[PDB]
Amino acid sequence: QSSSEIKIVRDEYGMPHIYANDTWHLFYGYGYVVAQDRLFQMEMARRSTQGTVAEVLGKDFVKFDKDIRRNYWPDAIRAQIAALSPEDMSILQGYADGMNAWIDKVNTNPETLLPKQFNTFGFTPKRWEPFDVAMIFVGTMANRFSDSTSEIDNLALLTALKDKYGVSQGMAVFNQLKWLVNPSAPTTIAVQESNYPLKFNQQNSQTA
Amino acid sequence: SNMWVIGKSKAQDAKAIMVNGPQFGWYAPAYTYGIGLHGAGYDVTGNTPFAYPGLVFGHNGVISWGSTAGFGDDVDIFAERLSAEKPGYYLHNGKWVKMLSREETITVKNGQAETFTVWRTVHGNILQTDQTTQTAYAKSRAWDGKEVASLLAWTHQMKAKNWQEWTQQAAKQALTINWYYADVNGNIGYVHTGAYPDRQSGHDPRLPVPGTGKWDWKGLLPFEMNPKVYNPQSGYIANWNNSPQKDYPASDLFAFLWGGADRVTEIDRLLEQKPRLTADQAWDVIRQTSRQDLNLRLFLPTLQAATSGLTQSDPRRQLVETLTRWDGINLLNDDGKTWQQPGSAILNVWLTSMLKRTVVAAVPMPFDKWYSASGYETTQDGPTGSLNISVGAKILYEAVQGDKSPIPQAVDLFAGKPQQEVVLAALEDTWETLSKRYGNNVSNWKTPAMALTFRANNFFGVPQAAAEETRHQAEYQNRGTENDMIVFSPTTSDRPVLAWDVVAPGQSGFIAPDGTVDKHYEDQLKMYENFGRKSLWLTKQDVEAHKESQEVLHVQR
Ligand SMILES: [Ca+2]
Repeated sequence: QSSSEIKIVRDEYGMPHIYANDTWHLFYGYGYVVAQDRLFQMEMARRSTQGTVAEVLGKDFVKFDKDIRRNYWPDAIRAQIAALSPEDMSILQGYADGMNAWIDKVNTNPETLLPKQFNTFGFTPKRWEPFDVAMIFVGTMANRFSDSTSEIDNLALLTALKDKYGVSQGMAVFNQLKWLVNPSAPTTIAVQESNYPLKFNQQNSQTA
Repeated sequence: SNMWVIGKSKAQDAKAIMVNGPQFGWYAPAYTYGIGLHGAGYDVTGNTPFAYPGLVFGHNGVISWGSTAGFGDDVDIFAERLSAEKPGYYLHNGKWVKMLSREETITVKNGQAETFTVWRTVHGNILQTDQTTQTAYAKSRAWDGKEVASLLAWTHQMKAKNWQEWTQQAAKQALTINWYYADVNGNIGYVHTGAYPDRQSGHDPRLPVPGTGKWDWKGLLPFEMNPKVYNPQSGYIANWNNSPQKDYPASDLFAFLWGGADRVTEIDRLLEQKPRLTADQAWDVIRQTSRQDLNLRLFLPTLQAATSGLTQSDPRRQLVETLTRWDGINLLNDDGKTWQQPGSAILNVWLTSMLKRTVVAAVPMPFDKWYSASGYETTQDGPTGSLNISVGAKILYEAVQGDKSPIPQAVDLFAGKPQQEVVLAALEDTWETLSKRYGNNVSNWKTPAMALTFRANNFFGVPQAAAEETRHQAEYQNRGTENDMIVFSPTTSDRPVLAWDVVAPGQSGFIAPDGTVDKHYEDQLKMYENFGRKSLWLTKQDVEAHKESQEVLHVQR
């Protein structure tokens, strides 16, 4: 078959199936169908993950935008993209290029193809690059489900417990409320299989 | 998020069954995106959040995969030493080092732009600074530098045809995520994936570390350390964001614990009830776990012991009697608004009073609020995510287990009083509160049920649809935003793999300029509510046999 051909078949629920003969073409078809089905959602996800919501929605999203930008280093993401092999880059580039093909169609015939939400919210969609695709993932998976810490608040709680109970008892009550590990926790892997072999400090010895 | 993987020794009429319920909250249009990819070494079907290139939920005709968030501790805070003499510098390994900085301007629709600076050290971006102590706090993530690699790992894993190929890609996924595997031969497996720091000796991972150099991470722990199991002797792998493995530590979030009280036990009770499970029985675990009150099993024995000498007319005993007769499964009455049994409201009020009397009273303000939640917290749109046992309830459960708990009770949360007295006092509060709202005949108490909302604002609170696109479901269900099931080597079919999912409200979010919604805008919303599911196709013949439309593009890079 030709390397230029991409076949898209939707099932009875509208789910798309992409058929292509190289990486760029495969991800191009994916991007294209995403832009048909979910353009507004994806544009607003882009803005959420890069902190550019206030540009279109106003003052209520300023603090949000600042908080998003303060939580990442975009030039570092771009350096990771620059280091990709051609095959890996093709995934991201194809995806972006396929969304852009559809976006360009939208912006050429907006009277029939522009999602209504763009008219409602008063703006039009712009093209995508590989960095945007990467940031959908970073902002919605890494930052949502892998960027969790409360250590500054934990230290304030520990300080308050030591003020109320004394140094030793305050540390022991922190261990009662926020235990390091609890051996009666139900574990996905049974103890007969394995246990984690590392033991951790549980008395804030970093500042002892 | 939950997952159960049933292997060869536990499956009935199949070699393996995978049932995943990732819990992201509920949104319109759908949080996940259905997609099949065929060519360039791929042959996959499933659905994935925000249409990432890699499918988080799916299969390739040989293996299937899924995820639940791992919540391991992969983030530590370094307290940087600043100096008023050298603004913008920090002390690291005996030298004053310049921080990296960038300026950002927020453009604002119908407002004035705002410019600010983001600062970064060797240990990450600066979150906050205390000029009084001349300290800046930097957030260090073990996966820093591996974001793109993690996206690609999630894509390349889709081509794996065995455990070794799949784990080679699991080892490249740096975020803290539980990954799961099943295959046509009935093998099952689990990896708590991610990068985790190799910390210096003495480093308590719950609290900040100095950033002057001595406490810097040594590097990352090897993949050999990641918790994993392949073909466990139990014959199954179950998770509901519980601990991966004995002695493995949780996230340092103060409201997050892995203890004796864990909602995953509700899955284990259902998987162990019968020797083997068919695909239909594995799917039905969704419905039951969805409707299960999570506190009843935890506290019913304490409530029964406390009330065992009371007279038949004592309301504190009658409230417990009502709980005793119940399995904790909530069902809507015919109004579509109230639950058939009042037990969750009884537990909510009781637990709220118990926590006020115990854990809350032991913790100095304003930290005490952190322990007062009962786990029944919601909104008028219903819960924004899963329901869980609250942190205060998990700490109370350890106290009510007495010397059965492995946690030292450094402060007696009952303050010297017999536990029975406190339990009974909270039951008197419960009777007063509920009888004042519903009257004295418990049999007629019609307590409010929780509902479920597909919100038009995404999880960030940012509109991703107009407000009127919000969709409502009467029954709150503590289940996946999507659910997918993969069945391997069924004896009821000659196919090696069968699979189903549900992506509500539908595949499409498109509305034309004139307001006409797409044909696939809402066609999975009833299926979602009724615990239904649609077939996922993989092969060209199945796709073609179920084709609604097609397009052929001709494109040159
Ligand atoms: Ca930590």
